[PDB]
This record gives sequence, structure tokens and C-alpha cells, in this order.
Amino acid sequence: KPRKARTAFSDHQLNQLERSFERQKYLSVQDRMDLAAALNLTDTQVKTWYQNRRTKWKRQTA
DNA sequence: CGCTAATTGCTC
DNA sequence: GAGCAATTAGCG
Repeated sequence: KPRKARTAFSDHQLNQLERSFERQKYLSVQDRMDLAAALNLTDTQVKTWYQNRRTKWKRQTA
């Protein structure tokens, strides 16, 4: 059952994703597209990173 | 094993 | 169509 290769984010991409998460828990479609373009990532990579980041946030705080 | 990226299937 | 919970799975 073919799956996508696991993305290895750069330190730069991870730093900028985390900065985005400290500013906003959720992104609008426009904020997601601006962030994907700025980080040379796909819209779905950013969406999924934000979803998995909220899961971790919930576990560590809840 | 632990961290976390990707997948699935459901709610809303 | 975005979120979320449960899950699968890559890599250090």
C-alpha cells in the first residue's frame, strides 16, 4: 500500500513552524499557503504539521 | 523505544 | 473541507 516518504524537515523549517505555532494555534487557508510557500513545503505538509503539533500540545498541557 | 510524519475515517 | 482521535510507520 504506497505511502508518501516521511518528510525530514530542516532545522530552519522546524524553527519557523514552531514560531508560527507560538503565534497561532490554527492557520487560515491563506496563512497556511503563505507559510508553505515561505518554507518551500506543500500546503498538506504544513496542515499535517499543525495538526500533529496540536496533538502534542494537547498531550503536554492537557 | 520515542518522537513525530502520514493515513484513515469520523464529526461538524 | 478542517479538525480530531486513533492509528501506522520512518528514523535516530
